[PDB]
Formats: sequence, C-alpha cells, structure tokens
Amino acid sequence: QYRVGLLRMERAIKERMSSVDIDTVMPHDLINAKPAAAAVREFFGSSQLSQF
DNA sequence: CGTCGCGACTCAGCGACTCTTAATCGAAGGTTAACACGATGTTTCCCGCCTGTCAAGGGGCTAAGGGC
Repeated sequence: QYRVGLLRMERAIKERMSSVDIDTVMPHDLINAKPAAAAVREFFGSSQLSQF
C-alpha cells in the first residue's frame, strides 16, 4: 500500500515538475505528503485487515 | 445421373441475480495558478407599535358593628 501511495506521489510529482523549474528551486517543494500518509491512514483506519 | 446454387437448422457460444435467520462496537483518508468590480446577501442599532408591569387615584359593592 505504501508502494501504491508512492506511485501516486510519483505521478503527482511528474505532473507538478513540468511547471516548476528545477534550476534554483526550493528543495522538496514539489513532492507531496498527503497520499503518502493517506495510504497508511486508510490501511489503519478502515482496512479489512486492520478492522479490529 | 452426380454436384453444387441456394436456403434453414438447431447447436454451440457469449452476457447475467443471490449468498439463511437475530446477533459481537462507532467513527472512518486524499486534490493544492492569481485578481477585480459588481450584485448579493449578512449583521447591528433604532426607532414604531405593542405588548406587560405594578403603582396612584377613585368609586361601587359587600359586609360587619352599633343603636333604637
């Protein structure tokens, strides 16, 4: 599930890096963190394996 | 005196609704251009009309006490 979240984050970073230039760019400014923690939250929030 | 030109034929094949009956505990995670007038509501007081106090005054009715 973290690999799925990382694939989503990679898609987001690929969609966002085309707009923001890489030369003189603020570090880690295009990498998102919502789908990273959202995947583990769903895994521990309402997953069938983490049900109880 | 054979077949094939030309026709149906039923056979396959492909899609598709339910999972008893009561019950063991409540919610549940992300997606990230910038600005501008305008017309459109939102929210405060402010007087208008009116509603509700208790009081003041009084009289009128009821009743109780005293005298013949």
